[PDB]
Amino acid sequence: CGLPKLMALELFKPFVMKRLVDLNHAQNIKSAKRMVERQRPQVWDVLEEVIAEHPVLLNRAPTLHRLGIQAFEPMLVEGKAIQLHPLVCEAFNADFDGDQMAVHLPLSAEAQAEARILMLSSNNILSPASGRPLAMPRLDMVTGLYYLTTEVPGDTGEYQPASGDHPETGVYSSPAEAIMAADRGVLSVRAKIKVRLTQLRPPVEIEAELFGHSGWQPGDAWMAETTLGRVMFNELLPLGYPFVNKQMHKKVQAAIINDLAERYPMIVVAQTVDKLKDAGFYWATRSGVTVSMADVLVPPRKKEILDHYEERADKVEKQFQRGALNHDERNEALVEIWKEATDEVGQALREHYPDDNPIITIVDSGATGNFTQTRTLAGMKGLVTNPKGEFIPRPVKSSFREGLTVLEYFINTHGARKGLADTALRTADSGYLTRRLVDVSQDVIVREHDCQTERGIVVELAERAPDGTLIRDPYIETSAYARTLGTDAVDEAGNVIVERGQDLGDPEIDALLAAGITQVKVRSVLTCATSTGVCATCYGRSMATGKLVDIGEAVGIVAAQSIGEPGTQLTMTGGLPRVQELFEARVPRGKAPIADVTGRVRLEDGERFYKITIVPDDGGEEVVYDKISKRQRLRVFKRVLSDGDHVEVGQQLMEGSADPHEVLRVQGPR
Amino acid sequence: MLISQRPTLSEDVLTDNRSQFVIEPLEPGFGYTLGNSLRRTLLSSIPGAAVTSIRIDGVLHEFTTVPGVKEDVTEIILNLKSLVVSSEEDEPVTMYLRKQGPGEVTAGDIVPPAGVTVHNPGMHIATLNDKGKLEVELVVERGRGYVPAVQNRASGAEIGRIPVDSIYSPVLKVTYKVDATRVEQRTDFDKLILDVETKNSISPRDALASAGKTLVELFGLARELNVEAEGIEIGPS
Amino acid sequence: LISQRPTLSEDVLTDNRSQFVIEPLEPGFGYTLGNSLRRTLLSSIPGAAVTSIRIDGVLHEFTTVPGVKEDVTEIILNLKSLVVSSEEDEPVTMYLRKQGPGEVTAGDIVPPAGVTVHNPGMHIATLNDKGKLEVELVVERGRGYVPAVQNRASGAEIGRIPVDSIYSPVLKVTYKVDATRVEQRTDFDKLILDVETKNSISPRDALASAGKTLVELFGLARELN
Amino acid sequence: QETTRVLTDAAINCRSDKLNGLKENVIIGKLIPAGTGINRYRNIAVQPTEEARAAA
Amino acid sequence: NSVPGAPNRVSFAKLREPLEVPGLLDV
Amino acid sequence: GGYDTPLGITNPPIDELLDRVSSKYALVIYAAKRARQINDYYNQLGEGILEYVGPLVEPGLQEKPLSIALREIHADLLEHTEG
Amino acid sequence: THKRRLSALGPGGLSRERAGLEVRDVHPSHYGRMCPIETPEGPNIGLIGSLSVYARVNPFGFIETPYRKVVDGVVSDEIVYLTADEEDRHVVAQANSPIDADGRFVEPRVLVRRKAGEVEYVPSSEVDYMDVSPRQMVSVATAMIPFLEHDDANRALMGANMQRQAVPLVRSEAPLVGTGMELRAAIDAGDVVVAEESGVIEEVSADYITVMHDNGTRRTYRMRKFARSNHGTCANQCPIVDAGDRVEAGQVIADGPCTDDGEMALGKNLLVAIMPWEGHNYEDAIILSNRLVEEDVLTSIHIEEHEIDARDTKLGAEEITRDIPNISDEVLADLDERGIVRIGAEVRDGDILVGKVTPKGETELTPEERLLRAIFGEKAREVRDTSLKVPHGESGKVIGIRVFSREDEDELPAGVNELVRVYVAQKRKISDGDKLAGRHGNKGVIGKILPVEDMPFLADGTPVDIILNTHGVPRRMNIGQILETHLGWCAHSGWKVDAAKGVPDWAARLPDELLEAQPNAIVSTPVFDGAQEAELQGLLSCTLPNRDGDVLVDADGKAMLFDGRSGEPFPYPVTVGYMYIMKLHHLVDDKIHARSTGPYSMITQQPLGGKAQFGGQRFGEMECWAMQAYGAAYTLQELLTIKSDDTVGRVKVYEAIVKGENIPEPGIPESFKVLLKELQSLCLNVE
Ligand SMILES: [Mg+2]
Ligand SMILES: [Zn+2]
Repeated sequence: CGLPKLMALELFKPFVMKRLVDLNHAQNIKSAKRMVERQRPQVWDVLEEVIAEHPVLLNRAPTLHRLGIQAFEPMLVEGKAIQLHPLVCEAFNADFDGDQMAVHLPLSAEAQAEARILMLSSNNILSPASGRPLAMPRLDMVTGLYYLTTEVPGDTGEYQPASGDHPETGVYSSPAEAIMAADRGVLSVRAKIKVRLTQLRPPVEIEAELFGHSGWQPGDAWMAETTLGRVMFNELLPLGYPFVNKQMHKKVQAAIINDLAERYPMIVVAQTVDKLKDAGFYWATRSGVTVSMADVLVPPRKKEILDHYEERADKVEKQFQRGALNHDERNEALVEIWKEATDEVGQALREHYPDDNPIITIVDSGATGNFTQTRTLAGMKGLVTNPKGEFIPRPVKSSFREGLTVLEYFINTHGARKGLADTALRTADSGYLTRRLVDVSQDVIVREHDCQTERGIVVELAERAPDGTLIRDPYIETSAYARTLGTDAVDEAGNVIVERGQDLGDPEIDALLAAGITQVKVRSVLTCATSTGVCATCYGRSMATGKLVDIGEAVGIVAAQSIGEPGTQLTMTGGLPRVQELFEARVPRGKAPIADVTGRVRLEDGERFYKITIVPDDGGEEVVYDKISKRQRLRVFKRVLSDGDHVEVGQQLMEGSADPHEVLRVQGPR
Repeated sequence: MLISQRPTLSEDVLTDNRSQFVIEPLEPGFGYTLGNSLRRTLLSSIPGAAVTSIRIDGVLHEFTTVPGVKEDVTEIILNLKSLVVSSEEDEPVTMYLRKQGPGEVTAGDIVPPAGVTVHNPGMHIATLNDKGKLEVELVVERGRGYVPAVQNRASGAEIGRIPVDSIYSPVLKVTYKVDATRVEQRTDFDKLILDVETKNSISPRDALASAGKTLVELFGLARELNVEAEGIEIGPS
Repeated sequence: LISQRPTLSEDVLTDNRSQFVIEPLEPGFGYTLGNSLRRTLLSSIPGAAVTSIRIDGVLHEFTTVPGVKEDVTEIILNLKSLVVSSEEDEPVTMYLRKQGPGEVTAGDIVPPAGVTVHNPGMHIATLNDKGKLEVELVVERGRGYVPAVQNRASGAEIGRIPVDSIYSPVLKVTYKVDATRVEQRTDFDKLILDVETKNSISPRDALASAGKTLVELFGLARELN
Repeated sequence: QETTRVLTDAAINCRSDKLNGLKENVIIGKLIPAGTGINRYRNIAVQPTEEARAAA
Repeated sequence: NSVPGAPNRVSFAKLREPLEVPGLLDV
Repeated sequence: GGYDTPLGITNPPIDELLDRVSSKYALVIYAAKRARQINDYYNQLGEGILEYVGPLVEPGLQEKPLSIALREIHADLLEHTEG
Repeated sequence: THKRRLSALGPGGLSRERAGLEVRDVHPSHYGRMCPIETPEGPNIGLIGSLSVYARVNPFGFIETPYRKVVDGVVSDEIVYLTADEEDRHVVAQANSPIDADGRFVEPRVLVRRKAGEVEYVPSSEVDYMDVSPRQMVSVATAMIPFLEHDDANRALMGANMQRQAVPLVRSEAPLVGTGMELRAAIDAGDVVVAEESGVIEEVSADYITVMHDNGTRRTYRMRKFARSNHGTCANQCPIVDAGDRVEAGQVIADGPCTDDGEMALGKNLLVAIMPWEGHNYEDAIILSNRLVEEDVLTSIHIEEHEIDARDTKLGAEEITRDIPNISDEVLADLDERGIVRIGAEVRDGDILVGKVTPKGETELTPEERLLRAIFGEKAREVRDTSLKVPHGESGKVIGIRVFSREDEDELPAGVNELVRVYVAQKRKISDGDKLAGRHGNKGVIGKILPVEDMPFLADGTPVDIILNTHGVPRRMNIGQILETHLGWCAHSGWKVDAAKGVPDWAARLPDELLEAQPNAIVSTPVFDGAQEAELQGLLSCTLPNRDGDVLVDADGKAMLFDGRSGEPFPYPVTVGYMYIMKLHHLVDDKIHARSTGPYSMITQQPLGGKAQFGGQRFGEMECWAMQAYGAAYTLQELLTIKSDDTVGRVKVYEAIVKGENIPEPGIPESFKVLLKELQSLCLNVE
């Protein structure tokens, strides 16, 4: 961590004065203090040693999640600013707009240990909430890497295998060989080649192919076809990691990092990521991605599609003038017309740009920004909303490259200021909700290794396919991983692939997919048999540790911040208040009835709303439902609700949601 | 100019022919000023001999097939490429590699004429399937840096002789970076790290002094205008 | 291979600037050597600059002179423009006084022995009838930039006013390469270089000095091992 | 919330508090009942192995 | 224009406004 | 494993270090108690002798007693039990 | 900008939370009256704005707005000061309308604002009022950002509020490009002295100027020099003319601080590229060449004033003098003869400012101190040492001494007899970390001050000035800065459009004498009336060489460059050009601050917060709950005990550190016991 020498100079005053009076440089402490006032340069010398190996704390309030502070190795630095490592910036969510921070200082050996182990930089890489890394590379380094991994077809002296008049003329025995070549004006970095490696682990397929037994890269030898970019990229990684040969997207990067963390030790990971950052900046320099207005093409045939949709809206306006449709009818019609126009325009825009446009290439790599920002840049902005929230039927028909008009700009101002107003309200409610949550669960800590219960829930686990496969559910990693089987995964009504007591991460999951099974009674906090808090066993892996958590943890608070943090990004019941009232346990506005016994429906609709009643199967009282608003809609599922539809004992009648209380009183806790 | 401080050179001995170099302190910042320069130097400053274009019997235009052996043409080529072998001869030297029967051809298997001095003869190159005989001639000369496989000097010199690259740099790998040692007392002087790794031909140590001499030979040009000019002096060693 | 060392050729452009080019060169090298010399020349050239001056009527940077239009700091920036060459390293001092309405040009200065301005047309200030000038000057050889040292760090009197120093005999540098690189491997570079002295010395004067300092550097790593 | 009304009937019940939460040790400043706070860790015995004590 | 010490800055006025600026401090 | 050398504040690899303590926590407490022991050692060095033993590894020129303790830990020359 | 401000909060006005969010909104009646852009971006957005430029006030507290009433398909020329209500009666189309050179128009179907605030293609017969002009809905500051109609309101407002946070440099150059606002702004700005009467000059000075009114009469004009602003910035006034000159009434005579050649000036005109370089331009990180530093292009003056009183105690009257209690002599050097320091002396933080002293009273000395006096023959001097020392992080000379004395008949507050105020300035160089920003909201801190040589630079060896990061551009929607950069490169370069074969078509309707340009000539664009990109392209096609045959930039605004570090050309052409920028009033020193130990509380036991004093940083609720999450408890305990409340423990720990010994144990908190006593005294059985 960077440090203004002037600042720390004032910081360690006690330490420095002590250590210097240890030297024969100040007779009393008072001599030391006034000398500090005098700053006799040897003061800086002993300042060096006293600064040596002493951790520190760093705070950018406001903090949401656990990484609001960490411990860094200080080191004296010129200037009067706080030099910060790049990768932590995403953790702090701290741009370089000029946000300040705070820096605290431990004193005890115990505090020093707490820092030097827990709050260390390197010890905190992954999402404590979601397991994924957070020092993963980003915008600029990611940009460089994407440039480095992309392949240029038809490039500078590519590997062009063609004998009969010359060799294949792309082969290189050594990476250094290729290095020298491309250092001469010979080779583009992204030209495809066929070199032979001896120092990097090839892919599993070819590696097993040549060997099967031991593809070990320091001394094995083997050929491959890539570009030197991918070459160097894999060169960054540890030796044991096999080859990649792909175009590194950010997602690819994250997957790699996850693999690394899940399999290797931490210190290797940190060093690896650092080298990543370094070379990434190195190549982002060379990528030459800059932005001139000439870089921003527009839809060359925009105007005609403009005219098409305009004719549409014109006919619509004429017919409104007819009175054939009322005010809001033509309003919504225009809404649809201009939305369709926007969609087609974005279509043409996306197809039109070449791929080497850095303007697009950023989002292409996925560095940042969406295609809508693109369309806003060049082409047409489209719709500006009612400051109330409705949509303005005008609408914008230009992009910034064209520049707006007075009226257009004025219109855009509405939604602009509206959003910026909402920005503070949302973050304000977030902290309130967070306080509520954590004050709720303040005292939930592991206290027992194992409750040793046998309760535990089963999981959908990548639902069966009707054509027949274990088609994977999307939402499995968030559920399955870091879980503990109480049951034992038999196979084929035979051998058990996996038993009680495992952590249930990738490989075993994959084996389970191979087995063809989609239900697993895994332990959970709901079944943690412990009285005073939780058992270690039913909690499973810690998302940040990567391993099974210790018994000194109050996971409740971690989960608390885990929930509270993303609340800022919760961009709108269908939003944050929805979430609140859910935790509020309130009866929602959209209270939809829920079944109370199976049977068909005595579906029925009175005037201006619906008037229905349950077909009991015992039977008995047809469970009647009366104030069924016509604005409400029959819950579609399996087909939408129809009369005589045989339903279940707890099926939600309408769309929306009934309270948690009644669903409790019907179908109980689980 | 009085140097006011004297940088120093402590070579690091890494693995045998991968020795390392570091230097400091520096007038901030000479690291970028000169380390890169010296890098490109050692890349392209010292002479070296290497194959020019081999010729191989039998094969005429099919640039991919080799009877009686396992390896293809290009495998032969690349294996040839990594041959550390020297000579004192500023001319195009021809050569021979000949053998029959099954087995394998390696580095030391060659017939060395005068001047040639293989520096890794215990190095496998080629395999011999079943009774196969080879008699290949080799074209090595010496030069500097590294060359692409130059195109045919003539239109077609000979169907047999076929061009190759020439790694005339006995150096193999070079890298470095700049540092900021003693930024307050030395007021941010600088520290160079130097990673070199080269063939067993010579020591990276020796190559360093050689290239440094070459560079100072260069800059003698620069100095030889007004040697009676105020230059930033370092003082004695 | 190419059996010949390169050659240092010269091209005069003006007095204050001229050209230089050299060959035969190694391919993929000219840019290297060029940035080498550029980074060199831009900073590693010993110069000589005013240090900090004093005038009787003033107490500090933040006052005025009776009669002049300009002020202290205006004069400060103006004098920062100044150019002069020393010959020795001990701090010499020039002076200047003036009276009556008039302009203050660079030539106006009484220089001590050994010193010399190189652009007397450099305007300094203008005065009126009440316009009266005196000034002493502190000048010294040096190299590179320095910020103004603190007079508290020194012992000089309150009339002293420290001033930063930029020992830049150089004015500006640039160049371009000549990739011979024909398809015979009879290839080499040729540095189309240019120099721009700022009226202090000749391009060759600075250039040979820089090269000497370079030779100082390389030999350190040349034969010491 | 509603510190007064909470506290009042709390004292009415005269409910003593066991000091077993963590916010307790926070506001009292005594060591927290968690993390490095529990007795299993906070009461650890430690010393040099007398094997190495033979060395020194 | 319409200012005595107005240094010559050319602009890209494609229009021409009848009225000029008011007395901002009149408020 | 063959990975790299650490440096300063990160030396030794906590990956290795945790391999002998049950949890990180006991590791921390272990270390802190040893370190206070070391400090008392130095403080009592001026005065008479006591059973305060340590260091064992040759301490550096200017090393934090915490650091010394850590290095001896990875040296594995101590003995401890929970509370 | 402070004036012409609009706010509804206050006495009678609504308080902050009591107002609903909707009042913050932009009602369409706001058009042309309250600039919807300028407003504080903190938690007061929508609560405070300013006036549209051409707006004007009702005697009844309303916005009487001029309008161009049209009649008979022909715009009249009668300005019509209208309120909003009557506006609803009527029909107003846009100023940007194809008028047929006569008030007559071009097309029938015309945009127009509806009484509901709505727009349609009115058939061109129905309107009765046209806009007075473009930008009738702009603020003052908003009136000063070219290309403004090309970027989002977000960064727009950002740069807007920032632009009032500019800091007056000492050189104060004017931007190459601008609007029509930059001159009228100053002429209402006032601080630039204006020619009262037309006349011939009489005589000038650095402090005043004698002016010859045209008939006999004459006058002087006292330049304000080094006047301390309300924010420590200087307030010099330099004259800009000659004593033999002759000017006219209402004319500029001497620029103010941020004024150059009469018009505004808020920075300098700088050539920049946009590449991502070395990561140092990471996420708004902003790099800088040393050239500006050594050229003083960023150089601020600061004026910190210090004051102390001469009260009178029960122990007697406060005293000010060189006579001091126990103190060095050298520390008593640069004082005057009678206490206070001497003008023009350098100073540094903690140094003595004024030698003041008062009686302290009488207490039994320690036997130890008595012993030291005895062995040392040292008197008591019960008068306590109460002098003035400069607070931390302060230096620079002292310009002027302001001294007040009751004895001098200086009227002073009661219990006072002598007042003194001091003026120190420090010529702050620019330094890393400080916050700069263009005129687009595009902003950031100073990444790193790099030397000149190690810099990407031209083919002419001309080094770049700075570098910005491309990655902040798209997602911020701020292409106007790119526009400005291209324009500025064109401006610095100068052109001469070859109108040999008639006119190139884009130049057709373009105003004449733009067909060439002297390099570094100044130009401007109306906000809504700006150059088109095609126009700019045709310009950039015409980019006459600087000195040699030198087309440094492509027709695409890029160019090939050289890394002063590498030696090589970069693989691609790069966007470059001249941009004007500002310096914000958020210097590093204003924010940098740390602390270990200082003056403890009076109510609580606590060493004073507040960066005016030491102050420091409050470790509260966010990273507590956090530390608990981490699990590390001891550090938190130490913080909340021995850095918070343990009266004895504080000095204990200080001792332990001084002696190099293991930390004492954390004692009981103080506020804890305080709350305990409170709960007790609430009639509460506690234990
Ligand atoms: Mg920020
Ligand atoms: Zn459990």
